[PDB]
Amino acid sequence: NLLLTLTVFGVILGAVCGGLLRLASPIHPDVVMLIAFPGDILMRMLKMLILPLIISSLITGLSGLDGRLGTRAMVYYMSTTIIAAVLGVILVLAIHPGNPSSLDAFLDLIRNLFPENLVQACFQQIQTVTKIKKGLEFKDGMNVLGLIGFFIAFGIAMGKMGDQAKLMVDFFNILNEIVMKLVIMIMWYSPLGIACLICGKIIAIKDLEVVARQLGMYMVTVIIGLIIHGGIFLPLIYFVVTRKNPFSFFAGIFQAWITALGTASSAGTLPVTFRCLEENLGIDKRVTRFVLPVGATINMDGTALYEAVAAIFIAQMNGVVLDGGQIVTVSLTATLASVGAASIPSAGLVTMLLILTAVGLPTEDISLLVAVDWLLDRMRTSVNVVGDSFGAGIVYHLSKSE
Amino acid sequence: NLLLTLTVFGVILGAVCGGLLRLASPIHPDVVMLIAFPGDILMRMLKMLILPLIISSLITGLSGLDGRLGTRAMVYYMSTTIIAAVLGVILVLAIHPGNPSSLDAFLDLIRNLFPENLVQACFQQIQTVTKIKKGLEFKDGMNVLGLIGFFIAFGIAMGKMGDQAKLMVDFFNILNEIVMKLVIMIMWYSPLGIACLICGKIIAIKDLEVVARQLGMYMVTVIIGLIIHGGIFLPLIYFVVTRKNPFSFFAGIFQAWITALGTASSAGTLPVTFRCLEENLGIDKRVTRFVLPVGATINMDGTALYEAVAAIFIAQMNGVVLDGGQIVTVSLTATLASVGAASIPSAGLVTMLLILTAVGLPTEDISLLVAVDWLLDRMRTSVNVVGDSFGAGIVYHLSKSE
Amino acid sequence: NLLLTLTVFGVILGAVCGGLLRLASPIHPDVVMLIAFPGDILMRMLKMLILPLIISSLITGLSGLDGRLGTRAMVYYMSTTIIAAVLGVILVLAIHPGNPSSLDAFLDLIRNLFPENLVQACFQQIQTVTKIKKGLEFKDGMNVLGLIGFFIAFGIAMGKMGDQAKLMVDFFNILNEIVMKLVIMIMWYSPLGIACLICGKIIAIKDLEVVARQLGMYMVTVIIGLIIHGGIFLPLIYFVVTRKNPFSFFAGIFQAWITALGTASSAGTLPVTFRCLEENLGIDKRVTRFVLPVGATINMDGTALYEAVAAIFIAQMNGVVLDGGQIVTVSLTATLASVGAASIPSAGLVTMLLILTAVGLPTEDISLLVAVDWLLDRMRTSVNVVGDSFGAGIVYHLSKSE
Ligand SMILES: COCC(CCO[C@H]1CC[C@@]2(C)C(=CC[C@H]3[C@@H]4C[C@@H]5O[C@]6(CC[C@@H](C)CO6)[C@@H](C)[C@@H]5[C@@]4(C)CC[C@@H]32)C1)COC
Ligand SMILES: COCC(CCO[C@H]1CC[C@@]2(C)C(=CC[C@H]3[C@@H]4C[C@@H]5O[C@]6(CC[C@@H](C)CO6)[C@@H](C)[C@@H]5[C@@]4(C)CC[C@@H]32)C1)COC
Ligand SMILES: COCC(CCO[C@H]1CC[C@@]2(C)C(=CC[C@H]3[C@@H]4C[C@@H]5O[C@]6(CC[C@@H](C)CO6)[C@@H](C)[C@@H]5[C@@]4(C)CC[C@@H]32)C1)COC
Ligand SMILES: CC(C)CCC[C@@H](C)[C@H]1CC[C@H]2[C@@H]3CC=C4C[C@@H](O)CC[C@]4(C)[C@H]3CC[C@]12C
Ligand SMILES: CC(C)CCC[C@@H](C)[C@H]1CC[C@H]2[C@@H]3CC=C4C[C@@H](O)CC[C@]4(C)[C@H]3CC[C@]12C
Ligand SMILES: CC(C)CCC[C@@H](C)[C@H]1CC[C@H]2[C@@H]3CC=C4C[C@@H](O)CC[C@]4(C)[C@H]3CC[C@]12C
Repeated sequence: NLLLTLTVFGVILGAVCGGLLRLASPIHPDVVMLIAFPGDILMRMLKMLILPLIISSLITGLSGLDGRLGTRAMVYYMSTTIIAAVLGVILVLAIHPGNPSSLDAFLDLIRNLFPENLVQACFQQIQTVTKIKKGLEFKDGMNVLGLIGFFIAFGIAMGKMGDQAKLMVDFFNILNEIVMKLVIMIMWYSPLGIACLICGKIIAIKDLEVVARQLGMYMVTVIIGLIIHGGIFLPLIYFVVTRKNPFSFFAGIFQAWITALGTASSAGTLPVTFRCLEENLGIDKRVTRFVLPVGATINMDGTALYEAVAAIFIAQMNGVVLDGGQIVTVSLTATLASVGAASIPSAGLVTMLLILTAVGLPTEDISLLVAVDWLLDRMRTSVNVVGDSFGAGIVYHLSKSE
Repeated sequence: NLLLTLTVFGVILGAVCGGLLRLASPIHPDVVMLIAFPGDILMRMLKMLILPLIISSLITGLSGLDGRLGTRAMVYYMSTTIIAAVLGVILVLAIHPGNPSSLDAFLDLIRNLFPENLVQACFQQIQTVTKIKKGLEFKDGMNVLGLIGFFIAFGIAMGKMGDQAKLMVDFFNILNEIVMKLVIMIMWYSPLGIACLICGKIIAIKDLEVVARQLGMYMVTVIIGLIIHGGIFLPLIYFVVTRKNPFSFFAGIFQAWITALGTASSAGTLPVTFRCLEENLGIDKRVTRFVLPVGATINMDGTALYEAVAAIFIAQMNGVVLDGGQIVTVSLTATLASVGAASIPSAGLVTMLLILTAVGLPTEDISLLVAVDWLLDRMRTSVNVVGDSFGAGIVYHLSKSE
Repeated sequence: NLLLTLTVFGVILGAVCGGLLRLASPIHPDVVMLIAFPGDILMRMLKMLILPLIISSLITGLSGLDGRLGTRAMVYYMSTTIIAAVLGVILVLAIHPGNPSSLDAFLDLIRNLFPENLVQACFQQIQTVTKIKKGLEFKDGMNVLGLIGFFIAFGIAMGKMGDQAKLMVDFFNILNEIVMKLVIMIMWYSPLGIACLICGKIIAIKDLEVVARQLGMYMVTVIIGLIIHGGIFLPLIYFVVTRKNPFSFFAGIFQAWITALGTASSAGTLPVTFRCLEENLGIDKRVTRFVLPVGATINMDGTALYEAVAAIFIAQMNGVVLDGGQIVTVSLTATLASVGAASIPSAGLVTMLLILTAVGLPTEDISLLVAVDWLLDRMRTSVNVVGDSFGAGIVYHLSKSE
């Protein structure tokens, strides 16, 4: 992919330039600002497509693209993704890769899920404050959960309406097309932006060793989680429901997992994994003809885990402890973000700002995660492919009523 | 109505549970919070449909559903409703059921009617402040009058456009359908919410007697106003315009008023009141074929009076004196709220938050009003039916040009 | 034009009433407030159509109404308008008609061009603050550049889509029609509003001589700029590109410039200037059949210059020095405002609030500018007509590939 290769070239460049300036001399604060600036603009542009993207995606999907076995597949996907995101959260909290009022927080979480006002939720959200007299107060920051929730309601309502809602459906389809064009164009400007951010981040970092160590630890944490979710959770769930050998199930797909790593894209891995389940496992083409394609765009357990660990890592590196609700916000958004990062084209950096915007984090340290995304990409892709295959086996096993 | 009966069952339950907990022991503040919480969410959900509801209703109505006699009917309706709402206001201020800078307030009222910005008006509104240097400042709280006003302008503008605006009209029709589905679904969750609110309200109340006394006084105040508007104002206006016996006019409709109480629904009272004016009064089927049906969804004088007295009662119980503008805001919103509470299905609790949101009141004490709405419902229904009948007589009398 | 004559009659009236009250006695502050009040409402109404107008105009234009020679015409127009607006800015700063952190300001300018959030930008915008620790902070005031920019992106994206975006295009066309009806209706209420504002402004002014002197100086400044742009810049550019006699080019059009002054409307001047270039200069009817009509609604160099000098004059009279970014905001909005004041019907007062809202100025002193707009209108009209003629010559000269 020209842009993936372009983004990595930009990273290297950005990195080399930052290193050169640092070893050359201590850069003036105003000049570091001007150095990282074209990265600020990359974020500002992407972050300004989040809201329209959330609204069009939710309403275009839940209406436009809505049997029993289909229900089974969706249940497996959502369940596995929530599992993956929760694993991510536990590991990033335990491992703590990033190195720097209980009921009330969850109470606010639940309030922010029903924003008193749609508009205001687009930029701010409710918080509890202690005065020992508690109050609600606004705090800046878009209510991602507030809006996602209400638009889910709205989309499910329209969807039920039927051809009566045709017009509004078509309008929102057009909107989604326009916003996706803009995301594509911005991600084309991304390589420069990422280069500038990395060059700036290096010039600011006080001890390369510490930051290098933290980022490496984050990568291992993402790695560990991909292994546990795919190597243990997926296979165990297979057995618990199928009572069959997960290794026997996995033995056949070896070619499929290989294509997964090889193509680094479920889309390109898709025809091989058709073959591997139809021929080797002998899964009914029906189940194979639905679970595989649907999963290729929504079942992204590896993506969700990466997105949760990354969000708490950025939190941690910024000396910010997330409250119980903020952690639930990460888990909820991480799952949605992965079903998006999978559907929306070149939306890898959009979704990560969505999760960070949702927890109210800096959103600048997103640059470090990019510097290493290219290594973690292979694994996370393969994890997503594996899950879809297990799902097809599970759906087929749970579909013997026939 | 399963839901009306459900809501009353919920009230009783809520009440019994609150009473039990109170007589059992003093509940911890955090636990009372968790008790009333599912009521907080009922409000948060309803209040989040106000804005879309205001926009779709105004634009779908003033465009989609827009002779001389028709003009006459609308004039009578709007006039009588404003009269009913003003009577409500005077009585609630005089009686004062709830028991706890002149020009500037009306000046702000007039400003808030033309919000400098549509978006900002969706969550905040202009106020005057004294520094002896006066200034305008924002104060949180959706500009209900700001938005209603501008959308009235917008809808009247589209309406005139004609079939040219077809598309935009159809789009907003679909929106209105979706938002009404959501209001219906939430009001289904209402019974639990109302029960929780009442249980909490009882646990907090310090002296049951005082609150019981206040709520009873509010009910009598609503009652008195229904009597004065229907028993005096309506009949007097009939004579002043018709110069005929209002008792002679009322004598025939007795059956109609009975059905009104019996069906507790103008809709179910509708065929009887057709009969009562066509047969007994001998009103021309033409006038009867328009005034009755149009009124059955817009002429709600009893509803407007209830909605104004309730709004100032909630104000009063909360030790808040309304300024001259806030009182005008209640009168204006109360009239619109009654034409809505009449059109929008199961919108009894939505409209009351609209009036409270408009005056910027607590919006939680709405629970007490629900506890007694079921008693006042009968009377207010009959008052609305009576007004429509008088209107048909007045329109027919004012339509002898023919 | 009944309304132009009405607006001037209102000015005279307003002025006479203000003068009478002032010579009669010192008016009470509350009564001056009530005097100017119906002007406040004129602004509040107009300013509340800016946002919808910006959105519908940008999306209806850049999509609905989008060869080489056509590209040439647009380049000439945009270039000449930016030149005109910059001349305006320099002159108003130099002459200083109105009589009362470098990089950071431009950095904010560039940020406000990519608002992190669409909604929030509709009412507020980013600023740098010094604590010696710099921060970004919100400051009230709609991000005109933020929204214009993003909608330009959105419209260009839809435009490319093609007939696929038909629906959304038609929807926004309808919206634009509705908003334009409202602007027309408000400008009908303008005469009273302007009269009230002028009556109030006179009653407040402490020294008529000083204010009279300042306004006269502003008029000369607008005059000087119209002369320099039309008398020097336009003709020079003609020669630089054509290497032909600008006087020989101008000699023929004399009749065209006359109609310009005579009709005080490029629209009415349009058939004469067709004649003057086709017959006298002998410009190919093709170029004449495009450059003239397109320019008659977008090439408004005289309008842009007026709008920049006016914006900085209102700034200056209000003892407000504009930062480097605010000046660029004026130049950018002034150009857009002139292409609008030209397209949108009776949008002379809307566009001036847009420029003032963009720089965050009082927006009330707009009354003085109206008091003298009628004199400056003749000249600015003729300047716009002249530019279109020069453009036709330049486009024809640059189009001899043929
Ligand atoms: C036979 O197969 C049938 C199948 C049916 C598909 O149904 C759709 C239902 C909604 C769903 C799951 C779909 C696609 C995009 C999904 C969205 C991506 C967006 O991303 C987010 C997060 C990140 C933001 C940047 C944007 O918004 C979410 C809120 C948004 C999202 C998760 C909302 C839900 C959407 C699929 C067809 O599948 C193609
Ligand atoms: C022959 O008969 C012809 C007749 C013509 C009807 O014309 C329509 C004109 C607008 C009007 C009066 C109508 C219905 C809903 C009315 C709305 C209910 C909403 O409620 C509110 C307040 C409460 C909020 C929760 C929502 O918004 C208002 C702002 C909204 C409202 C009052 C705006 C005005 C609307 C009727 C047909 O009648 C069916
Ligand atoms: C053969 O001829 C072809 C030609 C093609 C025309 O293409 C269109 C492209 C967009 C353009 C330049 C056009 C008309 C209105 C223009 C708008 C007026 C508005 O005014 C503003 C400022 C003032 C505000 C009050 C409203 O918004 C701008 C943001 C808005 C504006 C400048 C955005 C750009 C628009 C012409 C046809 O021409 C008729
Ligand atoms: C100010 C910017 C444009 C300077 C250049 C920065 C680099 C990193 C970026 C920014 C915009 C990018 C281009 C924008 C879009 C395209 C079209 C696509 O089909 C191939 C890649 C190509 C041609 C990109 C190559 C790299 C690019 C030039
Ligand atoms: C958490 C909630 C759901 C617990 C139950 C609370 C009670 C008061 C409410 C909430 C939702 C309600 C249900 C939602 C919708 C319907 C469908 C309708 O056609 C009949 C009533 C029925 C079946 C309602 C009965 C009462 C109900 C169960
Ligand atoms: C409160 C207002 C209405 C008082 C009058 C103020 C004056 C200055 C204004 C306000 C509204 C204006 C009218 C509104 C619209 C029209 C219709 C148009 O085809 C001719 C002019 C005419 C008839 C205007 C004449 C002047 C007018 C009466």
